[PDB]
Amino acid sequence: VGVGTSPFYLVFPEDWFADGEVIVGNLNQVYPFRILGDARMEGTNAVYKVELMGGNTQGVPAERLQQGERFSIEFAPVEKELSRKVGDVRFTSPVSMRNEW
Amino acid sequence: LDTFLNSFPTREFEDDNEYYWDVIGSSRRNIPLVEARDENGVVVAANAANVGVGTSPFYLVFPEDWFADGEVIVGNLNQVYPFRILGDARMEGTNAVYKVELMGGNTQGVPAERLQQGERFSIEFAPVEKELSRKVGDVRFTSPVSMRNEWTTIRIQHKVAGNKLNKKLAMGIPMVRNLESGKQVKDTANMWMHYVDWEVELQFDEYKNNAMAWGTSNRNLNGEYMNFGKSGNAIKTGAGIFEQTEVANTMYYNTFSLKLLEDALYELSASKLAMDDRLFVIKTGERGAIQFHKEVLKTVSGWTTFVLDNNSTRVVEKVQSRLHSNALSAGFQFVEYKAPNGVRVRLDVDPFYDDPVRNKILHPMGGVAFSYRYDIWYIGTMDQPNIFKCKIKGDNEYRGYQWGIRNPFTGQKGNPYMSFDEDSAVIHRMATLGVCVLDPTRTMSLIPAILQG
Amino acid sequence: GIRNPFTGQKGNPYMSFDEDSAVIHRMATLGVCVLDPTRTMSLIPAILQG
Amino acid sequence: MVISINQVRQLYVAKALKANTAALTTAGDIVPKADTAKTTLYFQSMSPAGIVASDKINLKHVLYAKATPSEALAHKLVRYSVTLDADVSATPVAGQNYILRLAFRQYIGLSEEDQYFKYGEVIARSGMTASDFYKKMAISLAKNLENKTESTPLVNIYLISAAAASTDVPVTSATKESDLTATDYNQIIIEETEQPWVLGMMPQAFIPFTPQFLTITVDGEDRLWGVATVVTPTKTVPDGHLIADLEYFCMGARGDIYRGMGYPNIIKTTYLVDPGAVYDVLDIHYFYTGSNESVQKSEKTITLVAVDDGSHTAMNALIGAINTASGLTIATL
Amino acid sequence: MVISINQVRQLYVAKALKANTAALTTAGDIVPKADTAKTTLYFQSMSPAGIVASDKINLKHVLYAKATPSEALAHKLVRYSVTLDADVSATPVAGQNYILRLAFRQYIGLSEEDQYFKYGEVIARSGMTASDFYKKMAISLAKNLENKTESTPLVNIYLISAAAASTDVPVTSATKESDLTATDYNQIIIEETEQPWVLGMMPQAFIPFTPQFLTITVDGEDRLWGVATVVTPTKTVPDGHLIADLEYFCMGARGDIYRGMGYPNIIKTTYLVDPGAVYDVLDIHYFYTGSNESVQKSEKTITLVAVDDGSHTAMNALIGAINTASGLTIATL
Amino acid sequence: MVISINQVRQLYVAKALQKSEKTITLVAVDDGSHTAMNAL
Amino acid sequence: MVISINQVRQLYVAKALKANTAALTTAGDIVPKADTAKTTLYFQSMSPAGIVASDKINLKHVLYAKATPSEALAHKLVRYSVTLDADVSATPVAGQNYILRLAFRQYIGLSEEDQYFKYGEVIARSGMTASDFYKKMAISLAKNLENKTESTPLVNIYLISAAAASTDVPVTSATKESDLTATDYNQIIIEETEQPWVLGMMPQAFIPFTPQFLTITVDGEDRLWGVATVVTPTKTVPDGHLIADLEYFCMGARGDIYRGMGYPNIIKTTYLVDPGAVYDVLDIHYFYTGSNESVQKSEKTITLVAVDDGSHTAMNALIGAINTASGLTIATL
Amino acid sequence: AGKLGKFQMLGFQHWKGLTSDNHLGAIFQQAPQKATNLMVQLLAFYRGKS
Amino acid sequence: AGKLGKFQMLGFQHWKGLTSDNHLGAIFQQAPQKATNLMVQLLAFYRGKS
Repeated sequence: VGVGTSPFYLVFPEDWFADGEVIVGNLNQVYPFRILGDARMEGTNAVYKVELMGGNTQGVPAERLQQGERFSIEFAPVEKELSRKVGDVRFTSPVSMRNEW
Repeated sequence: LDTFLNSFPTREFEDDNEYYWDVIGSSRRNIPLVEARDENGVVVAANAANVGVGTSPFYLVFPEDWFADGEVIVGNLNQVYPFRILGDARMEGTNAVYKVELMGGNTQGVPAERLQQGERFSIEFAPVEKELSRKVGDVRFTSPVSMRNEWTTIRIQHKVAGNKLNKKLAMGIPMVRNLESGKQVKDTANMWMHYVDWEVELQFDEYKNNAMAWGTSNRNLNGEYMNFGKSGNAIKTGAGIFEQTEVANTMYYNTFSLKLLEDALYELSASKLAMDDRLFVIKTGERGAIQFHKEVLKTVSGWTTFVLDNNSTRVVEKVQSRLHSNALSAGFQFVEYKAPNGVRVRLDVDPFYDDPVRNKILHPMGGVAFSYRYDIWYIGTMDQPNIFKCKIKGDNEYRGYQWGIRNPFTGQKGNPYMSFDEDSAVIHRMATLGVCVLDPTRTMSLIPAILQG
Repeated sequence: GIRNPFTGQKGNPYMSFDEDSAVIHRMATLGVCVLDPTRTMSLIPAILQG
Repeated sequence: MVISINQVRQLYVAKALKANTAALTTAGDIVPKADTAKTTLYFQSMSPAGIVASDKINLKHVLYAKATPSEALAHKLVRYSVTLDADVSATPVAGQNYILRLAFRQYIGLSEEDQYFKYGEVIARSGMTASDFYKKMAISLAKNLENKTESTPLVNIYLISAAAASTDVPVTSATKESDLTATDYNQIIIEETEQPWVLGMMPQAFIPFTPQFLTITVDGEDRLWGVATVVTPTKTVPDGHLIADLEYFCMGARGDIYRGMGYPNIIKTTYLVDPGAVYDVLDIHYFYTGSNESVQKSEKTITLVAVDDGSHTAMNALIGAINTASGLTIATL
Repeated sequence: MVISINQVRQLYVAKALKANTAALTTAGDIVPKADTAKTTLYFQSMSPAGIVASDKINLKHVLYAKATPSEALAHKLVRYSVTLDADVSATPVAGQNYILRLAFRQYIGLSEEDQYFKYGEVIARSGMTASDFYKKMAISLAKNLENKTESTPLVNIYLISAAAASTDVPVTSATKESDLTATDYNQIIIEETEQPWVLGMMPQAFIPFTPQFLTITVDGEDRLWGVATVVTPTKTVPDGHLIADLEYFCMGARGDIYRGMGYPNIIKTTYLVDPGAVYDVLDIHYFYTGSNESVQKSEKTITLVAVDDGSHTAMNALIGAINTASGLTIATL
Repeated sequence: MVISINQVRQLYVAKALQKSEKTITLVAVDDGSHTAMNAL
Repeated sequence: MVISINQVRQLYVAKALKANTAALTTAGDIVPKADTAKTTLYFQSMSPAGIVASDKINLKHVLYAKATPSEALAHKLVRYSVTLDADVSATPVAGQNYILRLAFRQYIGLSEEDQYFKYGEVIARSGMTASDFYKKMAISLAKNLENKTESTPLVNIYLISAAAASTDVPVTSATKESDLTATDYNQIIIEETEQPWVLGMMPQAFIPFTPQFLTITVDGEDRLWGVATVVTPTKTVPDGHLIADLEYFCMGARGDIYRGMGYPNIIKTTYLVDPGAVYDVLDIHYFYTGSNESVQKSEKTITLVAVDDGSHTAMNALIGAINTASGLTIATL
Repeated sequence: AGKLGKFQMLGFQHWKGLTSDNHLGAIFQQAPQKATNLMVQLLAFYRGKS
Repeated sequence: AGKLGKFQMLGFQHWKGLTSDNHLGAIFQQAPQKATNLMVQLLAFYRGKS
């Protein structure tokens, strides 16, 4: 898909990735992905626009863009000249349990 | 990962300028043969009678003028068929067609199979006569090369509505403070700025380390960077430790063998190392140390000549107990293999290889394929680090807020110099960084193929 | 933006715009006066007007 | 669930479309209101406590408006097809214990560091056919997984006979060798389970897994006795539990952020989404820009949901109305 | 050549127009790629080292996209027609030195305070005509301007004969009166010259001048002997050198700026334009606006330089492609 | 030689077929009529 | 490159052959100029800047003058045909690691003491034919040699289906088993590669290699599993990249030796060799001898190049002219 | 605005407004620093003094 | 033979015998010496600042 650094879309089940960040698939650098903008919302899903970094010029195997594939956050690389903002941070929360007599 | 990076030293530069170093190598050569020709210039085939019979003359053709007049040049069969350069080279455009003469008592000639493409020649000496000697010989030179590395820049931000200034939390469920390990810790903090003062730092250092190690190069071979910033200027990414190293001396296997490994490690040690100093310390994950064990066994299990007895091995040792007065334990693990030379393969298992978050590919034999991966990181000993992480002096990172009336990050409560009227605050953080591995060939890595492409 | 090349400040506590740039602004208010324009005679060539 | 916001998000349920604010009687009734110049657009909702109107959209400042169906939100349950690899042996090898290991990655914790393994053991015998092996193996897996008796097995197990290669055959700790009669069994299927959902505090999560095999001895080498190949899913968790948490969260931007904190001393909020129905969605993104020196933008989304009924009749009508009123041309899913 | 930028500029050569990303075999080839929704636009160019994609143009942040021909970039060479003012005398005065002074500005230095004067002198005789006078003036001018020892090609002197007022004949330091046979000469044209050009070192510059005449004594009174009338330019300076200096500069933004700084240790950029070809240009100006607080515009421009063949083909096709891809309505050349 | 830019200028050659401003420039050859540019 | 000189070597490109000094208009034209006496010989060449002439050859002091063909200067790429020796076994032997070692002598350095070893592995299984083995081995060789990660090209792996013993089915790290649907594969060809070249800084070099096999227990005895034999090469590296560096070196004799050294303060030499063409060559060696005590010779080399259409038409007419002009009888290759 | 010498390669250059490191590399003000405290000596077992 | 990094130009160059100055410019050991004390300021009467 990402032939000639063409852009495509990575649908997701939540909004966990920011603009300008590079997210990595299962191969973890063989195919780097750059977020082209903020996540558009399709219900609860977060649809991003992407493009391959890492000098890629042949694309990314369609077998590497199927359900269940895992993506993490690698970094947010920015130009050296006249650099506009990129990035975000994230949060969590606990759980609890019970007993009786 | 942070410990893995702190295992490397740091270099402090002066600016964000592409830099280069000098690469000086080796000298001794030997020249391939292009062609050999009869007394009449007719080229010798392979299925032909010998040539130079009766010290007859003939011509040797090479891709370079490397030999002089009156010198004795030898082929692959050193000193059995010696050739004498009895005449300067007559160049055919780039090839130096010499005329030669056999000069070792040879009478039967030289077979047409030793005068074929690829035949390698070195230089013996220029012999001359006792009296009335005329000039012979010459000398030769060489020149070195260089290499380069670049830098990169990263940015993080987080915006916060101004009402988060002194915004206490009910703490119905306890508040959490994510950690580097991955562990949560119940925290006692009412103000919520405590929980953004932590995540921006955390997410930012993670940005750095993940780029420092697992960054790739965005540049083409023409020199053009290929992803263009929103501003329009091109983004200039560097390359991480792994990418800089795996360009050389890296194998991709679908099956591990102590046969394969020792060949690799020995061939290298012969070409590069002394008899001593062939001690290799492989770094791997737990699944590899298992994989190592099982293969050392598969091998020793083939040592059908010897017999292994627990009197020396102790794979069945006596343990104290109460179910019996002669109660036995049973277990062992191979952790080394001294191959037939000073080559010695020790191991060092590091947790950085077993992390299942970073590593998503699963070895069908268990775990992550990244634990089935063997990395020798410092071949030999270099006077200066072959791997160092680069930083700039005084120009490292810049912080700044773009806020309106309230700054929850600081508790200002009043803005003389407003950025905007939207009652909100943003924090901006930008940092530059880079890393260099001077020699990618001074590091070995045996990698599973499923970690490839 | 995040840094000033003009004054050398690397950290911005009050950012103006998010793009990493810096623009200077300078203005003057000036005036000039002749009290009596009859006190100056001039001989201007005719090609310098119209 | 806690979704992310670009400065805000808001939801309005649309059970009926009435075309007039005078025709808004029952809750969920909605009507898209736009002037004749199509300069502004808003929605009048019949709240259970009366009537409310959505913020006003400057139609010059609409960024994206897309209607997404319900299928696009139904999580597909990852299946598997465990079989003996004919490379090694197309039949069980007697004397070898065919252990199978299910590897669960997102176990109670969030991370993949929080792993959990459930095993299954079958020692083979002479004449043991493949079907008989798959049978005893499925049984061992069930009796080890479903034997928790609390909530649900971590995975669902099924057999498939070559006669009906599409019909599944459930296998639980209550199932018996006698219950399984057919002999043309080809494979063991291991689908994942819809875990429990609780409006507000237990979101729609899952537990992903991979069947890791363990090695047996064929002619002379340790070898993985089977292959776990994914097949196309056949069951999708519906949207209902997904839209419902959306509303529970998107109704604290309009209503109260406190939901049950001071439990008796709290407000009752009436959520209009049935968590057991399928809902299409329609997100609109727009911003507000000031007059002078106040050209900063405030982006904000307005979500609209409508029950899908086979064909998406409810949402296509709502779309058509918003188009005739606002002048947009949102595409009918 | 250094130029002014609106914070960035890029250049991409359209040496051949393809229809897919799969036909970018040769370097210079290019295609415009746009969504079917027509929300973004970009160009896939084939680099010598492979393939690339220009930055993405959000078609709702497009400021202006205009195509420029080559005639509009070919500098038109200033001519000066020179004659005898019939007011003083329609013929030469038989004892007066007719000196001509060509004052030059922007000689080697950059400024107008860089002045430089070359002359041409003709002492006239009795039987002299206007034709003979113009001839001798041209020889005097050429021997001082069109010589082979002057470091710079200051001007180009010509002669016109009333028989053929359209044909101009050159005059060099080597030309001799025997080569000039016509007896009807009526003026002397004096053009500018294309100065030396050096990619990235010596930009395309010029040296303009004014023919300032000196006085003669006709009837005991100082009076000018001629008039320098500007005429319609006839020769031009093609744009090949401009486009190559633009490429040399615009390939230092998406590429190496240390073009040669440190000679053995460089990165050699492979520029794609032929300074001996005439290109026709297309400049698309657009910007990038961010989110809520980030409203400031990062303005951008990218240039596409294709080749011309008299007719403006190779850009009308490129234009048609961009127009059908992005919906933009760009004017053809 | 060096030019003045509106924050960037990037040129592509078609040899064969707060706001931050950006300009993209496409060139192509002329054959006397303006083909290869009205083809762009 | 740098070469060894017999006190000098000049190069002149012969792009077009003319018959007069007046016809020299384009920068590659050339004339062999001699006098009827046949006492001297020189070449009138057209340079980017005007005409030039070579040093004059005394036709009595010619030592040799031979024209080499383009074929002679193309480096043949040595290739092996790798098989499994039928003495050990004509088919794979299950459970054995069929390892293959490829040694590289002139790796990054230039010495034979700078070696580099890359490996290919295949573990065999029962029922494995020879074609399946070669397939798997070529695949494991590519993934280790023809990868997108190795700093340099090392080898070109191929496959040959015995049904078509001529066509060399190629293989790369992208190639997958399924892309190879034949069953009559009988050898793994391994051919050296053209290394990268840049004009005047990276001489045209090659990395030579030998395939070394490893042992396998077949019937209790460690034995080598294959046999590597060299076969007549079939791919040749033309001389374009070679003549080009020759020029680069031999043009600093006529001209500037400070090539690009002080980057902005340089003399930019324009070169006429296309590194994508195929030139014949014509080298002429001669000397100058003095008068009555300076009898010492000064041997001086001059060589000419001309593209090859396949039949050597350009150089044949070139020397046919030189022979009509100088009486010599160089042979028309 | 002409060539004074015969091999004069440079010309008087001029730009207006915002500059770039490209502007500075086009006027020869950006150069790569040579790391002098860094030197790769290719590794081998040198059997030449044997 | 071959390259080690992605952007590397130089290869090991070797020659034999007589070494002219074309050899010394081919191994990048020749450079034009920058005449520092020689510098021309172009002559003009500067009517600026007047």
